[PDB]
Amino acid sequence: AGYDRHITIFSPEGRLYQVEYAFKATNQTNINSLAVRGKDCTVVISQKKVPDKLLDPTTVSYIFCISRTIGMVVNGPIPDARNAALRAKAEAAEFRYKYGYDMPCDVLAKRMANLSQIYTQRAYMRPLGVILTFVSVDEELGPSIYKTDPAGYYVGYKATATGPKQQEITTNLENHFKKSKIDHINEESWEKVVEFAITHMIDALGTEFSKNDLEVGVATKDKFFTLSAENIEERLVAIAEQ
Amino acid sequence: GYDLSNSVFSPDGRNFQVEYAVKAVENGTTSIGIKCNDGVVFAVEKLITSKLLVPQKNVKIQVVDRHIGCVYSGLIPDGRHLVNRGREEAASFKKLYKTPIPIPAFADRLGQYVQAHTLYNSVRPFGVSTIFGGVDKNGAHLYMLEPSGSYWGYKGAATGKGRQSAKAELEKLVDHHPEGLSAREAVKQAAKIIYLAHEDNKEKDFELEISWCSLSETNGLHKFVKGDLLQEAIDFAQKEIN
Amino acid sequence: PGRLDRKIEFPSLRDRRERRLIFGTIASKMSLAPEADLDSLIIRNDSLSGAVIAAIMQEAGLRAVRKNRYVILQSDLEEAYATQVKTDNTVDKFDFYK
Amino acid sequence: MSRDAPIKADKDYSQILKEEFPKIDSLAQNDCNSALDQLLVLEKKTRQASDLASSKEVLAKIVDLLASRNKWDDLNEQLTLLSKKHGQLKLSIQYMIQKVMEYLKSSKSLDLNTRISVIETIRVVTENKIFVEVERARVTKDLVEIK
Amino acid sequence: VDEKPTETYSDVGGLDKQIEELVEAIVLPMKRADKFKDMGIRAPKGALMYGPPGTGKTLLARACAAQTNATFLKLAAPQLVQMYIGEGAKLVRDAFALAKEKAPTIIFIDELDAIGTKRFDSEKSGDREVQRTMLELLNQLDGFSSDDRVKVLAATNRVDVLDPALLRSGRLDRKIEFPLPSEDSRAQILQIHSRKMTTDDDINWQELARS
Amino acid sequence: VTLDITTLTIMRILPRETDPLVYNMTSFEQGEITFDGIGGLTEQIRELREVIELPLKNPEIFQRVGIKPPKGVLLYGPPGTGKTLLAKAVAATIGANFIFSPASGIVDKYIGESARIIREMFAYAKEHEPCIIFMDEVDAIGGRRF
Amino acid sequence: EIREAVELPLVQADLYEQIGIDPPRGVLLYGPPGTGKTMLVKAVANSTK
Amino acid sequence: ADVKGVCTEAGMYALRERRIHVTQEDFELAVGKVMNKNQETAISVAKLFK
Amino acid sequence: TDRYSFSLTTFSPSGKLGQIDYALTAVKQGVTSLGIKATNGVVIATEKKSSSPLAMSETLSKVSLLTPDIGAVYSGMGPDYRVLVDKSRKVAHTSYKRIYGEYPPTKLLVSEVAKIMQEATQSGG
Amino acid sequence: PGRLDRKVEIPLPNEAGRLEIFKIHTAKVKKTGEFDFEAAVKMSDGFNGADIRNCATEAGFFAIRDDRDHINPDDLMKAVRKVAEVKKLEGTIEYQK
Ligand SMILES: Nc1ncnc2c1ncn2[C@@H]1O[C@H](COP(=O)(O)OP(=O)(O)OP(=O)(O)O)[C@@H](O)[C@H]1O
Ligand SMILES: Nc1ncnc2c1ncn2[C@@H]1O[C@H](COP(=O)(O)OP(=O)(O)OP(=O)(O)O)[C@@H](O)[C@H]1O
Ligand SMILES: Nc1ncnc2c1ncn2[C@@H]1O[C@H](COP(=O)(O)OP(=O)(O)OP(=O)(O)O)[C@@H](O)[C@H]1O
Ligand SMILES: [Mg+2]
Ligand SMILES: [Mg+2]
Repeated sequence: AGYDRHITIFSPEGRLYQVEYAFKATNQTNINSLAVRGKDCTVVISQKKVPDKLLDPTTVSYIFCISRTIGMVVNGPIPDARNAALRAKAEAAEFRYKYGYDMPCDVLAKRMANLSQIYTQRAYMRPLGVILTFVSVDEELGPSIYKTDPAGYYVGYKATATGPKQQEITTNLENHFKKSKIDHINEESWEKVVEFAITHMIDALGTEFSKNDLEVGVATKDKFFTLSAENIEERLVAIAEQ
Repeated sequence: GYDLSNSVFSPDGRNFQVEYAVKAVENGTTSIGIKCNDGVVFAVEKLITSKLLVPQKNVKIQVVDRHIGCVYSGLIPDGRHLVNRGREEAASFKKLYKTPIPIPAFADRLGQYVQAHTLYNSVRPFGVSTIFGGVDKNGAHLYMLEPSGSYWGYKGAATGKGRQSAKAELEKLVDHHPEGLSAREAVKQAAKIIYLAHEDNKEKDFELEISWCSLSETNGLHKFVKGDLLQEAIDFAQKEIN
Repeated sequence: PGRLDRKIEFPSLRDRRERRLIFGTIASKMSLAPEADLDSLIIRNDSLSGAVIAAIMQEAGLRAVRKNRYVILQSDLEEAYATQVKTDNTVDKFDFYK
Repeated sequence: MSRDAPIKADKDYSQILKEEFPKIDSLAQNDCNSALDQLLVLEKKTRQASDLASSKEVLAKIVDLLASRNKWDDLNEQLTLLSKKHGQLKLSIQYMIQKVMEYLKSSKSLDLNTRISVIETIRVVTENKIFVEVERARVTKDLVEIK
Repeated sequence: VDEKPTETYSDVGGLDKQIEELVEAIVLPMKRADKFKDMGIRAPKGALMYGPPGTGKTLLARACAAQTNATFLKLAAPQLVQMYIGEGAKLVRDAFALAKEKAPTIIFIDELDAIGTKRFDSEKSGDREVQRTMLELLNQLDGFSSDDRVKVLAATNRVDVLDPALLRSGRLDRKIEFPLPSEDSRAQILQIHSRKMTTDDDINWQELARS
Repeated sequence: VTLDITTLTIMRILPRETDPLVYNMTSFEQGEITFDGIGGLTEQIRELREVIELPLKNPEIFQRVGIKPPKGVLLYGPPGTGKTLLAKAVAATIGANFIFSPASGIVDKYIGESARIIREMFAYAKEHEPCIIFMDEVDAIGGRRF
Repeated sequence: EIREAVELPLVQADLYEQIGIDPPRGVLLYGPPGTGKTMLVKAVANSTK
Repeated sequence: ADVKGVCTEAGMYALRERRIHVTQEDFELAVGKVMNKNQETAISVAKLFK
Repeated sequence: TDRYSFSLTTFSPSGKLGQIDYALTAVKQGVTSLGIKATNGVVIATEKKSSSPLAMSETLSKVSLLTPDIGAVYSGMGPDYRVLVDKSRKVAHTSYKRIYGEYPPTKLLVSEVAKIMQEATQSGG
Repeated sequence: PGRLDRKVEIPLPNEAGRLEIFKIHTAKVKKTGEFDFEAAVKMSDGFNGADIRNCATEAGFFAIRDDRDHINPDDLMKAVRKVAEVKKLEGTIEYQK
């Protein structure tokens, strides 16, 4: 039939082209992120762009607070970003209620993952075109980053980046942990991990940043906070004085 | 075919349906939202089709709760469904939590409803743009909602045919007043740029409707500007364009 | 047959040792830096033609003059790859069918 | 940006602090260091055009420091810091560095003092490769002559 | 030219707005060519005339170009289609060469769907023969000068069938729509035909035009 | 070489033949403008001369790199965007030998005559070198196998 | 496959004959022309001379 | 179709060898070259062309 | 609404079912796994793969546990394996550890999971 | 490629890439004194580079109507509205590598 990729049906090549089309639509906000594991923290930095002077700059955001321990960073269209932010919130209430402790990030990776499969198995549900980066600090697994993607595939990371220019970032992170020879930076405080992160991003993307063009989210132990433009301004001066 | 619906995907990141919904909103009349220090001020250009009409007897600004103004452009009947839905959702929240709904909460809700209409074969994504705001106790906020389910904070937003004239003039107003302006002083500003937005629409004649929700004039309720205050605005603008 | 017997096929696909020679012969002619590596070109796209490896290396050699520099740096070589990339979702680093 | 409030405020400050430049200038007589601090705070700008203007104030002022025979060491550290501080626009700072070297040749100083300052200055621009270079070769050959 | 008669503006019924634009677009960059230069701008290259059939697109353009005098070239767009190439395509070539001698001149193409194909992505058809007179048109409607005084009027039944290289200004810059008649306009139209034949003196032109 | 029309002997050597068509292409450049054509898209003007103007002046900087001297440009985009103006400006500014060929004035009725021009127009390009060959608004022989 | 096809009847045709294999004919090379078909013909031609 | 290309492959293998005779070992390899060819157009249903 | 309840797997005119013919090709576009059955034991072994080398591999499992006597291993799709492992376990508890209060035999577990595949062959959606 | 090694795209004129176009074209014409472009052109998008030089020509028509010899910002702000309006007649949609 001429219908063969309107629905989530295999091709002669044995493939789901429909699902592939989601991954070509995870790059429309053209924002880039990089997220690195310290020793006792996790740090995730993303670009901010406003297209006009006439928006309010605060509300423009891509780093969405899910649990009070699990941050979530979104690459791809903001309509499907929100639908992804909501579902996740729903499961976080749901886990505490029935199991009597806060949701582990690890478990949020599989639930939201299995849910993604269910959208590519119904022949009437269009998958979310958002790559989610989940950052956390767990006590049972330590600092972790889990990346889910529109297929429902996922794996763990030692560091990871996402975005259309994200190849460039992959060079910086690969070279960096090649020299350290370990999966995590030996640094005992979140401050200097924000300082490191911004440095590889300046190298990779080739442009230096400002306070109003950054957006930073930090997972510490037992709380998840986002830093404001003022706290980000402090960090930038201290890269220069290293 | 892959250019016909919403559940389809195409390898350009386009989902042609939804983009076509903006083209509906582009047939609408100009609607602006002026974000002031004390609240929000909406005005809508209302076309007078014929001299057979009964004047000032159609409201294109409909209230949701008692504190969230809502004005929409695109398909007029289609918009009336979206507002009815946000009056249900406001009423559900008012019961369950015994307070008038916050505006970032009202945002979540509506946002979800239109997003929904891009994930099923049997539905069409609504082709309307809304502009909604008011005063809640975390302060005044304003949101514009795209038919794609995209939205942002805004110190001034617009949509409609004469979104071309209106936008340039809103830049002018944040560079006039970059420390903001009063909600009283802004009645005269909404008159001025609705009148200028009828030089892309001068094949007819029109009636100006202005409404406000500001803390300092209306005690945080969504009211209409009426009587002698309303004609001072009409005169002001009328003399500048002559 | 009897006019044309043989049909010598040319595949774009090749294999992982043959992209390595073809990158490697176009690097024998030109200058490189010690920064630069040919072995970061394998993990990317796995279906190239020979003309578009003569093409990337040439385009890198223009980018090289805009820094002003006569040694090809790895900053230049990755940016050249990124233009006229002809990206695939059948190749390595772009899969989920594993 | 999202606000135009930085733009009005920044530009405006530039003109005013020309009128308060004589009050700073007398004050440098009683204590230079304190005056330095004032002009240093000024050149923290979030708006582009105003950087060009505020750097001119510092150029008149540092003439006194440069001429002195202990205080020019202190001057060489501050040039370093300026480039580092934010970047602060890449036109501004690259005009100052030159205007300083130009001033050095006209001040007149020890063969020793001349050499040592120059090494400190060629060093900052080693970690740059923008407008810097043009000047960098010119002061490098000025230094060749010395040795 | 043969010298086609003028029908002036008095065998037109309504269509005031269309005349005003037509004179503005084509006739006055010719006559006030001094003032176009004094102003510092360039003339617009031509004017598209478009809108539903029945509005006297072709009639207007003949009447007005003859009234004001400018060398009126008569070309119907289907004539550019030929099963010859290098001879059919050569009417286009010789149509600029002629026109630059007899300059200032107005090149009236009646219909512009026959060579004004939206297609340029053709699959398996003889539409790559048709488009070579579309392409050759867009070349000489570029300046390599000696075309600053050569214009284009074009009439067409529909404007949704034009090529994206005729959306652009430099080709037909001014874009005039012919509207369905208006109350005043209908009454006029009726009186212009009925002038020719004999009527009785109990006629009311408003009655017929309401109805 | 010339021949006689009744003896049929070479009397003397003649310079090469040169088609009558291609002298129009060398004598329309009009629509001229400086280095700068349309502004704010200067970054794309500077990229163009990387391929074209830079190997024209010094092939010896492409020798240091050991790459093939750059050549070959495809310009493509939305219409009206000074692709065609830029082409008149890199002919004007450098002042290197130009044609030219419209997409559809090299097309002829006679076959093996439309091969003839374009073969012989590359020939011209090797005597009058450096040369820039601007194909303008090619969609005519752009066509597929069909 | 090219050193069998082109190079072996030039160096000596008779190698075929005496084993009692009759020689292959013509070579068609097909593929996108970006694949270095053309490039291979020039490579073995410089080599066989 | 298969057996004519087994016979040809044994004499290209003896061609490489540079000996006149065809040996029994050429036919271990030859049988293996066509049977391998036959399977490489049917695992994704690929033609005899690009 | 919805009206996807019509089968999306149908017989083909030439016979055989197209959609299951497509799915099997896909298994040979995947990773490689094998199992050898010994007299006194069974082994399964497979390759671990990820997008980038900087990804972990200890947080990923392609040998998964159904019961304390029964593991599974796949070749094919990662996403599609993940869900069916969970369903394999869910049906092993609900229909055999509640009704016999122990774990099912291997033949009996096989058969249960074969029904789940089966309704992915039958019906719409 | 290698026959065609560089593939330069020139996109449509950008937000303040139109403003850079406006400044060369306001030199050509006679004007009152205009450098108050900037707001209006960014939010009257839809222009290619050639249509910038059509906002000049159509503003010299709004100028002819008034009987003026100079491009005014009163002429210019009616011109942007009109030029935009005539191109929304038909669309264009194009996508690239
Ligand atoms: N304004 C008018 N005054 C009088 N009669 C009119 C007027 N306009 C049109 N008509 C009548 O309508 C006829 C049709 O006009 P014309 O052929 O010019 O139109 P068009 O819109 O280009 O249509 P088509 O090209 O399909 O024939 C005229 O010959 C005339 O009889
Ligand atoms: N950037 C510009 N600034 C000023 N005028 C321009 C600009 N670009 C084009 N034009 C004007 O538009 C006219 C025609 O455009 P041109 O023929 O150069 O373009 P193009 O992008 O190749 O498209 P086409 O080939 O369809 O014409 C020019 O002669 C010139 O007056
Ligand atoms: N294996 C390779 N090693 C080096 N360079 C290569 C390789 N393959 C191809 N190229 C280069 O790519 C270009 C195209 O190859 P070639 O000259 O053989 O033409 P082709 O593909 O037959 O083209 P057409 O037949 O359409 O003209 C040449 O510059 C060639 O040197
Ligand atoms: Mg052109
Ligand atoms: Mg070839």
